[PDB]
Amino acid sequence: SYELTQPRSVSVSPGQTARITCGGDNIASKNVHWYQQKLAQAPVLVIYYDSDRPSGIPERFSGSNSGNTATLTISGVEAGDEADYYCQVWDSYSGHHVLFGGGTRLTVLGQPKAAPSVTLFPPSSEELQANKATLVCLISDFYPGAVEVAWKADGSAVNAGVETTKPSKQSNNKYAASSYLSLTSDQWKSHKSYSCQVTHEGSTVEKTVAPAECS
Amino acid sequence: QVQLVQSGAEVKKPGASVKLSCKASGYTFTSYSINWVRQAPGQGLEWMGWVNPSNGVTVYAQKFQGRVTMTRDTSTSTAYMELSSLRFEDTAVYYCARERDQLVVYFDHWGQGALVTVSSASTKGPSVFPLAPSSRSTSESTAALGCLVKDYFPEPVTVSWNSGSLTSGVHTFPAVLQSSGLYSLSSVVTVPSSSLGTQTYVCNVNHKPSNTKVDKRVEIKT
Amino acid sequence: TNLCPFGEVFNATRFASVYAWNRKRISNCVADYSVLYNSASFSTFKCYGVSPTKLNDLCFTNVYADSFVIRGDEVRQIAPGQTGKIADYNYKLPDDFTGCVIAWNSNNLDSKVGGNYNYLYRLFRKSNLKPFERDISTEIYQAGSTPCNGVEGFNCYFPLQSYGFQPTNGVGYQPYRVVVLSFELLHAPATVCGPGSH
Ligand SMILES: *[C@@H]1O[C@H](CO)[C@@H](O)[C@H](O)[C@H]1NC(C)=O
Repeated sequence: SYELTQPRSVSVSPGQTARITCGGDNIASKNVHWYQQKLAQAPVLVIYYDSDRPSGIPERFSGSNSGNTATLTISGVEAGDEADYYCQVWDSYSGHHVLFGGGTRLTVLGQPKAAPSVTLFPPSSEELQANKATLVCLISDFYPGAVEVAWKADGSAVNAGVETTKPSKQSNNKYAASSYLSLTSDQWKSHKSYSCQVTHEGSTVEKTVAPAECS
Repeated sequence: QVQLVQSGAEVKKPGASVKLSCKASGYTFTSYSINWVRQAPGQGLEWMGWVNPSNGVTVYAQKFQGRVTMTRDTSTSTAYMELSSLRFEDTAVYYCARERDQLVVYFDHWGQGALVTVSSASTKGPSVFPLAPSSRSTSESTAALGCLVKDYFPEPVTVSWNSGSLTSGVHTFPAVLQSSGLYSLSSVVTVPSSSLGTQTYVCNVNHKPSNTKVDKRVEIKT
Repeated sequence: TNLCPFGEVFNATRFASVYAWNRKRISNCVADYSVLYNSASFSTFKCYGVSPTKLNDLCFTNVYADSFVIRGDEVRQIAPGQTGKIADYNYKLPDDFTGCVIAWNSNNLDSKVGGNYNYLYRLFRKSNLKPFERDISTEIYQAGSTPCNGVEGFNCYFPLQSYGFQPTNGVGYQPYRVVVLSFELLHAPATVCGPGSH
């Protein structure tokens, strides 16, 4: 069937003007509409009847449609607007179809370079009674991704039972991630002290915990 | 104005049937058709069909027809959509949306979407463990504590503190897929150390696909 | 500053079945209506309430373009107060239609050898269509008193029909592309204006 053509992703510096296109054979014949799906949430309508904004949508959103392309223009884009954008039309021509686009991953190369906030948590007593021991290393509010994380038992690099999530944005429009170290209840107490060491943009900070606390 | 409240993110085995609800608030229920759109993970949007609350007319897409059944209930102002003969590629987020215009199809409001995952069964509730504030958290003006959910089936899980009351200074992290194939995540909160003893902090965790609510009180281990 | 996109509505390569006619809302531009009737190629160009040549001196809050395809004999059903299969069950015009109806033969395009059965039209309905109403449902009609517990069967019929568009067809059954332009003035500032409104 007939289908809409959207770019993979468009990236702009903050305050620039982002433009997301939507391609279709004489796509001007039908009315297009644009929806913003923010990161990992319900989508919301930003543009309808190719130009109009719902009451509440900022005026920096503006649409157009002609020829074989409909264009969404976001002037003065900020990090908040960073989301996915989908253009949708009605095509009864192709057997009663509500056609969507492939989406586009708008990305802002944010100027802020945020140093991370890291908290380390030793395994709880209740978990120890469950014959488990997991150390939790929480990192948040860092703008560049923090590719370098590591665990050290007694100052020795250890990779036995290390899990780490892909960095992901938060409501701050900064990045957050977490790392879990798995251990048996024995090795947690046996080793002198464990430490979560995190580097980011060539800057290193580490947090150390020991089992002797309140034991 | 208008809200579309969906049902819980049910999770079932291949070949089964899953029925989702969507109730509308504020507006005259029968005035606007209700459409259903699903989203495969990390992929685009697929239109599934719509049903008219006024008369019960059901229109479906070519792909899903023969499996999908959309129904209406005006006495409750609620629509529902039923999908049978599930396969693995049906693992998706299903939203309900309001058809503002019948001649030019476009959607005003959206449901938050319910996550239906079709895998080889084995749904499990989470393991919940508390994280007491450290002695370097009690020395700080602001201490840090939180809850930890561990080894539940790949699912959606919700963590709210004091049943959605304490929100300032709370971060709920992305769920991580262990090599075991189970999800796990942590929910942390920074609270002033002056209120560690006076105020009691209890985190509520809810896992709909396994249908498990946990209320865990976070203490300070003496 | 950008003129209304009429060229991409007629010169569009794809048209919809009549029961599934497409409507586009035209707003916020200057429409040069002359280029329509300057293209003296249309088999049907009939205007109601408004003079075609003076349209270029007119302003509207909104314009609406409805595009579909029918067989040429059915073209005359595209008119106010008309009665027939298309008028009752596919696309109904009000008795006060202020706008133009344009149609032109597209046998060379929408008649594919061996048939182009993609273009459809509705055959029954429980009630005749209200003005500017579209129906694309596929519920199995119940002409029989007995309830239609059957998708197909005696007194339960599939309510859609296919136009057998073939290049050797009769002209009365040759495919024709149809555009209906309606002019709506609303209690809000006008958005589509003619070039001569100066
Ligand atoms: C498109 O419409 C007609 C018919 O397709 C064509 O002759 C003309 O060049 C284009 N411009 C107009 C009149 O909209």
